[PDB]
Amino acid sequence: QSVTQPDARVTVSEGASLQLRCKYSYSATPYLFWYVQYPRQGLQLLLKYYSGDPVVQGVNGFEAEFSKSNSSFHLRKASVHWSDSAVYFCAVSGFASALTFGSGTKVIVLPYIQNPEPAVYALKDPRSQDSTLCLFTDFDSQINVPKTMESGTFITDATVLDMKAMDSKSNGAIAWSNQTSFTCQDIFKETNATYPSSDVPC
Amino acid sequence: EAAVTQSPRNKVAVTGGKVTLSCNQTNNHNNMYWYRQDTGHGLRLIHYSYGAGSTEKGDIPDGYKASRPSQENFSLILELATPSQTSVYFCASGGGGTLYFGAGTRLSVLEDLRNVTPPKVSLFEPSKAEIANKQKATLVCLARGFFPDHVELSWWVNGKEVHSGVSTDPQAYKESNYSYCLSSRLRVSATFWHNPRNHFRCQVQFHGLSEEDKWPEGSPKPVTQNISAEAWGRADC
Ligand SMILES: *[C@@H]1O[C@H](CO[C@@H]2O[C@@H](C)[C@@H](O)[C@@H](O)[C@@H]2O)[C@@H](O[C@@H]2O[C@H](CO)[C@@H](O[C@@H]3O[C@H](CO)[C@@H](O)[C@H](O)[C@@H]3O)[C@H](O)[C@H]2NC(C)=O)[C@H](O)[C@H]1NC(C)=O
Ligand SMILES: *[C@@H]1O[C@H](CO[C@@H]2O[C@@H](C)[C@@H](O)[C@@H](O)[C@@H]2O)[C@@H](O[C@@H]2O[C@H](CO)[C@@H](O)[C@H](O)[C@H]2NC(C)=O)[C@H](O)[C@H]1NC(C)=O
Ligand SMILES: *[C@@H]1O[C@H](CO)[C@@H](O[C@@H]2O[C@H](CO)[C@@H](O)[C@H](O)[C@H]2NC(C)=O)[C@H](O)[C@H]1NC(C)=O
Ligand SMILES: *[C@@H]1O[C@H](CO)[C@@H](O)[C@H](O)[C@H]1NC(C)=O
Repeated sequence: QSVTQPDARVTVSEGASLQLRCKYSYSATPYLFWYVQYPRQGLQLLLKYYSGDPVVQGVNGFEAEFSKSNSSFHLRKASVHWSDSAVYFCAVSGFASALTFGSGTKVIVLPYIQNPEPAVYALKDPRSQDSTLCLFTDFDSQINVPKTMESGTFITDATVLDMKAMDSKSNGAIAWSNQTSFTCQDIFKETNATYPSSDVPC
Repeated sequence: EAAVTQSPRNKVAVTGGKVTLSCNQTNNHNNMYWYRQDTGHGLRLIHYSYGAGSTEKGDIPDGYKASRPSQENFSLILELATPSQTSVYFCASGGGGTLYFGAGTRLSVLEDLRNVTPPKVSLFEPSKAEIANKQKATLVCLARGFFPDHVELSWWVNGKEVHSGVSTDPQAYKESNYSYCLSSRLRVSATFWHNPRNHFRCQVQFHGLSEEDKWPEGSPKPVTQNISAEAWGRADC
């Protein structure tokens, strides 16, 4: 009949531990679950509890401990990894009671960029004169990506891309403006190493 | 078996329209439910059924009707669609315990259908600087001007869909009140980018009006369609 997740977002570093708090208000002997949602798919069950052993396990050492004592069902993971980034939902049911969900907690796990080379590049759309945008990339997971200020100028949120090599993880954000002449140096003023498209044959 | 299927996956409706979201399961589960996911509310139960032939109201059943015709079918019927009903709907089937979900149905109920607009997709080329120093090439694709945000951006290299090395935005951003934007990166090796036989293509499948649907404006009907921007690898020096 009621579940409460106090934190809507939890940013943790790869390697560090994770705990998601869940509080519930159910008359009965509630059943308890944790579902996870990968970007733009349905929810997949992560772990569940009905009776007996108060500590339930799931895939990857995901633990959830029940406590009528203090009405909680906190999720915990010893060490988190990049692939763990998702939205975790807590839910409560009971005999002849349909699943009730919490508001969810988006877990954002920051990967370790061993050798970071912060650089902002100006790219061009050839099939369109004037069309250019700034690519901020290879920065460190701890740096905060500048927010937008003006109208007609936009900066996306950091995304992490992975190639098929052991390293090949890269942070990136994109910015663009419909202004007459503002460069990548000022829209991303709070950062390092602006390599301008001066171009050289050799 | 293993399946819960929703249809349609995307839908645009006008205030007052009739919308029917369908769900079919190949699980024989006695139970089926319809939820809506909304920022700030997680998933909220609308209606559910304990068995073919019967319907039970969920927590927010106003505005919606449900109908379980048989064991594997459960429909949500918005008789008179209202803007508040634009949401992402999820269907699930369940065997007394854990629930098995669908992929979701994106629904937009508009006061004015003419806000529906397809995107303009642009392909920005790899920085030569980045290429020189890192020996890697990031192609960034940018789609803009699309009102419903019911889209999927994909990358195709030499006709085959590509995943390794791509990172597109998880959520379209609104850049105006009735216009969205979305970007994506495709980072490849400088060697690969420098091969002129390599053909790169950024596709964006837009979900808009159906052929049936009336379009109240003297402009092209913004029907569902694929829109792409492409480029070919360049030699160098
Ligand atoms: C740079 O771009 C901004 C933003 O406009 C938007 O650009 C993209 C992000 C697109 O995705 C679209 O959503 C849109 O084109 C321009 O701002 C816009 O300026 C115009 C002109 O002043 C505004 O139009 C006015 O709208 C009012 C509404 O009451 C009318 O009364 C006026 O008659 C007039 O038509 C428009 O509203 C405004 N958009 C926003 C979101 O504020 C900006 O002008 C442009 N600058 C340059 C130098 O090109
Ligand atoms: C249930 O809560 C107890 C108490 O924790 C604190 O007190 C609450 C009532 C609240 O006001 C908060 O300040 C705290 O949550 C937890 O107590 C711990 O219990 C474990 C064993 O379960 C024990 O090893 C610890 O020493 C206890 N903590 C202290 C300070 O002595 C208890 O863990 C909670 N129950 C479960 C199942 O998690
Ligand atoms: C847009 O492009 C996609 C990708 O090419 C098309 O997808 C195919 O769709 C049919 C029917 O839905 C399937 O049988 C194929 O297997 C799909 N191919 C892939 C690679 O997914 C889609 O049909 C196109 N849509 C429009 C409206 O043109
Ligand atoms: C990069 O700039 C940031 C922001 O000012 C600064 O904190 C940092 O010291 C710079 N990089 C390094 C490696 O010091």
